[PDB]
Amino acid sequence: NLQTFELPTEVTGCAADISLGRALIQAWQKDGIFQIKTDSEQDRKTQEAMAASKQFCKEPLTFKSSCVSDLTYSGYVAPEIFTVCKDLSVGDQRVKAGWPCHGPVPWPNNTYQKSMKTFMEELGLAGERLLKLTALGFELPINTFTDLTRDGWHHMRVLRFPPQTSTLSRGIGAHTDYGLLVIAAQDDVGGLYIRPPVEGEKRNRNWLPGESSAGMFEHDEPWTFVTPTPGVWTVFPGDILQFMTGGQLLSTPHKVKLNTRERFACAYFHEPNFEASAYPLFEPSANERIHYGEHFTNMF
Ligand code: NI
Repeated sequence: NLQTFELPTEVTGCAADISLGRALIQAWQKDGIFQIKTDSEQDRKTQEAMAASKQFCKEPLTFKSSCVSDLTYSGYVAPEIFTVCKDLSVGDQRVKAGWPCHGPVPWPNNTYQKSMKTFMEELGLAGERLLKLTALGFELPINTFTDLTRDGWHHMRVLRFPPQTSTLSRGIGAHTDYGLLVIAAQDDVGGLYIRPPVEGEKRNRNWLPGESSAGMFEHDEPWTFVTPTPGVWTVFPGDILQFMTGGQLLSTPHKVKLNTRERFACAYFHEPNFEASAYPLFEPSANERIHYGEHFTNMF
């Protein structure tokens, strides 16, 4: 199986947290992913969001397509995805000033708004502790990553996957997410596969042109099946972790396969500020940076 840890309530940076930080990096560098055990109030929010996600998907398509905005990438698309970005009314200057991807979220209904908003503030805390723990394992100052994520561009991909309807069973091709770290959630259906770090396997750097990671290693072994187990969130690093860590963490490649049954899932992104420039940690004299504002607009 894959390891299962329980984060503290607050990461103060003590001997126990730093040990957990080492336990995290190790699990990432061996298995490419691990699980964090949710409590009762974390599993309640996770299921209530999946609940609001399940009712929305069975609504008529003619309604779902209305949940779109020409100001944000938020809203519905046809798997059928509902992305939730930072919710900024047209009263917010960033939306007025015409900042790209800034604007309100076309929620289907307010009970979908509340259930998804409360889920996503909890994932933001688990991500902040994970970002504090990662720095402690690399012997970095505990606030190294969390300094970038103040009012960070956290967003989500509320996912539903159809059952296998043709003789093709592809739901999503091999890819690596483009953020700092991803926090996935999932029901009992199952269908998520990830690729661990393979020794000596060249990994393209997806934040650079001409070095895309998409579709790569898709048909080549191995691909760890991420089992549906009760009350856990799986955590794996994104492209911006790999860039900052200088490859000492690999952006976990993942792909989805369609099951016999309907599959609902989640995909939270704990990201830097939209005005934040990620930097390589172990090469200070290197002038390469990723500005998440243009990065997010580009990958979408
Ligand atoms: Ni992904």
